[PDB]
Amino acid sequence: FNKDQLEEFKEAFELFDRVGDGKILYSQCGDVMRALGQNPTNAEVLKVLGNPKSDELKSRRVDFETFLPMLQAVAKYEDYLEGFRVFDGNGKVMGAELRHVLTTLGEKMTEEEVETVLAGHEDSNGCINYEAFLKHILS
Amino acid sequence: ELYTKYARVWIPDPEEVWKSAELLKDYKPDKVLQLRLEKDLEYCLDPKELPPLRNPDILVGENDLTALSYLHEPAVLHNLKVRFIDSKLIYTYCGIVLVAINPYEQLPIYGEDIINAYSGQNMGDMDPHIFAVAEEAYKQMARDERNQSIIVSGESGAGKTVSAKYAMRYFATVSGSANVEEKVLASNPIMESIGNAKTTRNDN
Amino acid sequence: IGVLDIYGFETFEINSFEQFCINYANEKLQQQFNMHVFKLEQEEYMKEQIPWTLIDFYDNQPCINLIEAKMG
Amino acid sequence: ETLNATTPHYVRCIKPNDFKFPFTFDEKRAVQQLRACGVLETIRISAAGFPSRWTYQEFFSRYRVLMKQKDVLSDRKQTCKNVLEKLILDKDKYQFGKTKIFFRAGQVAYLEKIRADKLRAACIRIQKTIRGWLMRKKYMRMRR
Ligand SMILES: Nc1ncnc2c1ncn2[C@@H]1O[C@H](COP(=O)(O)OP(=O)(O)NP(=O)(O)O)[C@@H](O)[C@H]1O
Ligand SMILES: [Mg+2]
Repeated sequence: FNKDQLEEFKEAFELFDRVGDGKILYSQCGDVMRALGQNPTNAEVLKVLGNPKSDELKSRRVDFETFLPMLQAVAKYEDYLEGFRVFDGNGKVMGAELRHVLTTLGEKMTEEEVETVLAGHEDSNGCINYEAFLKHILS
Repeated sequence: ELYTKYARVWIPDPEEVWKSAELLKDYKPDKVLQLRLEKDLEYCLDPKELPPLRNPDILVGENDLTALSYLHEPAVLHNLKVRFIDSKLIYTYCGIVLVAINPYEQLPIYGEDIINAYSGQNMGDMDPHIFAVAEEAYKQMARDERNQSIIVSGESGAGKTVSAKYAMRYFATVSGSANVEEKVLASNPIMESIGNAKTTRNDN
Repeated sequence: IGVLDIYGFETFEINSFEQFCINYANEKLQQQFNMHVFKLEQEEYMKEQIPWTLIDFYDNQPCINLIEAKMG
Repeated sequence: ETLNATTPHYVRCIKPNDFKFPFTFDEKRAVQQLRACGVLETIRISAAGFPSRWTYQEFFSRYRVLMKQKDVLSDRKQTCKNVLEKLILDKDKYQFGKTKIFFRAGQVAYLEKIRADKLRAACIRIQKTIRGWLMRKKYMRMRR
């Protein structure tokens, strides 16, 4: 990353700073990485964060300089398509089924996140074009 | 191997013959298992046995115990315990055998509408019930003149007489009628008087 | 069609001639069961055209010959 | 002689508790009676052999997720014969019947395990992608 990227990232970082001390929480580090185009797992985020404890995750604040090595480390379609075809073979996916699997398996997300990403993507049958949804969420 | 972290195993327990435990650290060949209980335990792996692995939950509760992938005492006892306590089903196939658990309670399942529902249906079609054995015997007798038997085994008080009673009630209903079933049930008091005894474990 | 009500296998802290006869009757019934189930499995393996050799019989005949043979 | 003349059907009755409480169950009573009724030895004798049996139709319906789209034929039976030999190493561990697949005891739970672990990995990867998009949208808001 060059100076310009670091400056834009620091500015965004400060925009996510809700206390004015130039810092974010550990729990925001992943959010910033994802906000910058990365798609790390929560496990990967905790690993680059150093597997923080609950207390520091909820109250310890870190500035851009400590976040930066983690962003660097994280930085350093057909598989995604087959992954979606797991839940298919008419090129569709049930909205109920995608909602169920995203809210009930793996590292379960909230219903509101799933509603937000799925809003406008299911048709009248309750089918999602997964190639279009995948391209959209990867753009 | 099959014994990974977040596997589940049955471990022996004094007060219920087996209890569930989750394998809290994956096993490698040797003497240790870190186990977690619904708390925290370590269990000696000793001559040798691995603890009996646990079936995936899609299999648990199915109508036929041989549908289970791991077949062993605690998985069988668990499937019967869940079907009986949670479902309040009292009948379960094991292979050819029908297992029947005494509820000590009356149940609606012996109604003549259900008698009709079972008639003409093969064992695959419907959830197990004593009528599903009676109907099989009846149609085996129809196919081929060979006589058919029904054999009922268990410690006294397990309900063998009531099972026979509903078995012949099935025949009386499906054939129609000649007041056999009344006479047969009226004979039971004398055969129980001349033929039954108190025993150390069990009366009648 | 015939219905047989019979006692099952029996074990107490003390076991005696009654329990010995009951357990021998139950060994006989369990043999006839195992051999019927084995017959039905050989039929189902014919139905699916699978070689018979894969299924082995489990035979309690040595305990019956222990109880009822001459010099039993 | 009376029974061997005849074709039997078996019922086993078990008595879940001594005190006749309605719909209560006692594991230490029942293990005794399942032992005395020979249910447990019947099950032990079935655990050797091929206790678990699957129709090719229902097997394929259940485990399409394991199959790569390269190797899904429109003939299910040959697809299954191709796939199971990849998924399970030992041909001894299963037999291809005419209409049904026969498994030894372990194998169906192993297939359920590998299915669940694959589906977990796919779920996690997709949901991290979704979370990443939603944080990128929230970053666009944070600039705006
Ligand atoms: N399927 C069933 N539905 C309802 N009650 C049942 C059932 N099976 C058994 N019972 C009850 O179990 C108790 C004893 O059953 P029963 O068939 O009379 O056994 P029994 O008289 O002790 N014959 P035995 O077991 O040889 O001593 C009674 O309270 C029955 O109501
Ligand atoms: Mg009674």
